Amino acid sequence: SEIGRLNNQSLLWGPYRPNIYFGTRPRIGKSLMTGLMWGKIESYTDFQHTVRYTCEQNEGMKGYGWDEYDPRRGGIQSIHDIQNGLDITTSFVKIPGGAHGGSWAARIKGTLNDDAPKDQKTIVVFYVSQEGENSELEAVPSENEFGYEGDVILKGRSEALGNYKLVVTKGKGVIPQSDHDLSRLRGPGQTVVQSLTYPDEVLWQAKPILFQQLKAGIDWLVENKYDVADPPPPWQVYLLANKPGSGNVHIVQKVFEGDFEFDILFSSESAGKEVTSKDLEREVKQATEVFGERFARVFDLKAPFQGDNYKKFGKSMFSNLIGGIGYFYGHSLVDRSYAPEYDEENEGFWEDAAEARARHQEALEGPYELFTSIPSRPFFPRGFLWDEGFHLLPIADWDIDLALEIIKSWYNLMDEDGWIAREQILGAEARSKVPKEFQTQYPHYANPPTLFLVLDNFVERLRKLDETLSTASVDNPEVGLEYLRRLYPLLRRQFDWFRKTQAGDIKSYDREAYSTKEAYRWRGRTVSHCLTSGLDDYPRPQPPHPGELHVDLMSWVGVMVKSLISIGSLLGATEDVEFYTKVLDAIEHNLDDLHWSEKEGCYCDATIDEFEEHKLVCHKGYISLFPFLTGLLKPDSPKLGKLLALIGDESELWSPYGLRSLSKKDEFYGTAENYWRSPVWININYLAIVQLYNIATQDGPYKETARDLYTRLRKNIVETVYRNWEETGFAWEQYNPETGKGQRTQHFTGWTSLVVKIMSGHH
Ligand SMILES: CS(=O)(=O)c1cc(NCc2cccc(CN3C[C@H](O)[C@@H](O)[C@H](O)[C@H]3CO)c2)cc(-c2cccnn2)c1
Repeated sequence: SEIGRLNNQSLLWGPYRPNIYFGTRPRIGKSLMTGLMWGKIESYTDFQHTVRYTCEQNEGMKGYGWDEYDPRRGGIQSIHDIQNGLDITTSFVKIPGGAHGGSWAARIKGTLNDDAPKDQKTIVVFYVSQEGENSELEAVPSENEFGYEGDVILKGRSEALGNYKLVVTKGKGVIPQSDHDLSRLRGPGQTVVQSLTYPDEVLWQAKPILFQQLKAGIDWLVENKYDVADPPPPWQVYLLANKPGSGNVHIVQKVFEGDFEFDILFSSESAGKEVTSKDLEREVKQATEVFGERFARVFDLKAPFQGDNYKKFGKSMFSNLIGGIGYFYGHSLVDRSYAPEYDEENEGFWEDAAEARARHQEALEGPYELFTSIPSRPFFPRGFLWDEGFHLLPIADWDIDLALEIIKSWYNLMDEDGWIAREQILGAEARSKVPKEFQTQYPHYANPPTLFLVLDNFVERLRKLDETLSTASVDNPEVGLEYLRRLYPLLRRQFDWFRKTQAGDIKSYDREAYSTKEAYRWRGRTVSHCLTSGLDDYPRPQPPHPGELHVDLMSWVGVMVKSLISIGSLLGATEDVEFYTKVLDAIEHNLDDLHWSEKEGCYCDATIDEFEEHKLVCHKGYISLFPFLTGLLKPDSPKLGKLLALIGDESELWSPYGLRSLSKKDEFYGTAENYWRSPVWININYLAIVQLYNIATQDGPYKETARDLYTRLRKNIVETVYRNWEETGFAWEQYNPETGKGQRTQHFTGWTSLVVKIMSGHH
């Protein structure tokens, strides 16, 4: 209980809004949130097009991301904006104290790049909102008549936060001054504040809210005879009239000419000592020192990646991944019809499922919360169930207690049946990024249970102030065991849920196998996809068929059952462990009986013929490797040897840049959207690397073969990701096996960051 409380206090605040360039919120659904906007203004109409707020990636943005980050301490983010001619640094640091999750500060620094006009005007906005019934927030009025010559002080209070103050400092930089007549009524140019109220549920809509106020300011000009015969300067037309007061929205606006900086200082009243800019600077220097030391210990990069260039690469890949952590809160859109068409029992089921979807029975439910890392700030800034299992592998190395906290957050979503939606779109803010047709979640749709892999690592570590907190759950075995005790029933529920909802059919068909129970089919396939498997367009049996069996899914059930054996054992769940043991024995056999192709020398998904007979459908690629990737095969298995042959075969899967998702020899190589039909994906490559390492470091007939393949694939993968990062500044979603180029989405950190752990080695 005590470690839980300390963890809660430690993690409460952060820049937990990775969907935007920079903002903060605590891990509380309805509370205080901040966000930064900026944009150059060169004309009367450009600012609407230049202003930055939500993360994107296009020609106008060179790059951005965290140079260092630890959610307990803070970090530094750098932003390279071509359109606005600005290199920005946002430094964020947390200062523990008091009873309400402590205090924090940020420094915003903007430096014009070499190309920008030296006298560029940049508008900067700090937007502050607070949601909640019995909470207050008020901007202390200025002494000056038109705005603020110095700091802006917000004083607020809530049940969650107690009393606090939020200061936006005067800052450094030239403030442009207008000699226009308007300055008699609006002042010559100064910091301004507007305090406003809207219904709580729309406060997230900062850009429209800001622009509504800018437009009202412009309508006032038109009405008051400021016109094109003698127009005020653009930056003055777009400077809000000062009107501070009480409200649930506060817009703090500054205009700078040239380079600029200012601070944001959040002081929790219960902590006593109010935060200063000198504290900010001290705490930032200290967090950097601590980050450096921890990285060198946790991610000790091995040959041939010991050099400084690979260290900087690793720090960037890691910091972007952990820096992607967000807190999300709100309702989710779910189809709770459980329409019988979703059972997918007939041939042509995808048409029936489409029919049921077309009834649009889905509705909002919750509210829910989630604390999670994300695949991608600009494109996918929300929780994805199987991606998180990969995200947490490096995060757990860094801070096991944080990883366990995220696992716990995810499992807190699980419904009475054992279902967790594979994509977590929580609240209107999260929905704004997602086309409506893709928001609805389906209680029959699974996703790989990769979060079990993180639990496996934790279990292994358990068997063998911010410093203390990060490892408390391993350093105190009783703490770790109690965590497992509480989570175990939900893990079991999910296991049971997979067997209930994703069962395949042995008995209806001419199908002979060691066990009549162990067989699995992903629900939710369409003619060209199986999105729930995670390998969206990997070739599957055609047509889809209720008699399909998917070897990757059976393999995942294998993973779960092994974790449940280890955790059950730890908890003395004697009866459960007997049941799991029988299940694992059955899967080990059924993998062979239902999915092994002797002819092809690999595993295959299966289907049922036009003649109602079992048929293997082999498409050599990631799926073919699954029992190996998931660690299910014995080290001396002859099947494992044939799988190693395939892995190392340059004419099949082995490219100079990593393992191809699909064989060059497959009929579907490079076809259609070509998403999982050739490109190199880091998450699956990582699993291969780990399993090769396992074989390489044990006595057996394939030790040497595995050692060679491990060494080479490690090097190929790291170097591909490194070269692209050096050249483009990005982690990419996947890599071209012909050219080695990064392709598909950028800022994929994201499981591409698994590269840091591959470099550290020593699995
Ligand atoms: C030209 S495209 O056909 O290459 C292509 C395909 C897709 N698919 C839809 C889709 C939705 C959510 C997330 C992901 C990413 N990813 C897919 C992985 O396959 C999963 O395993 C993994 O969990 C999941 C999470 O990281 C993809 C999307 C885009 C896109 C969509 C919206 C905005 N921008 N771009 C482009």
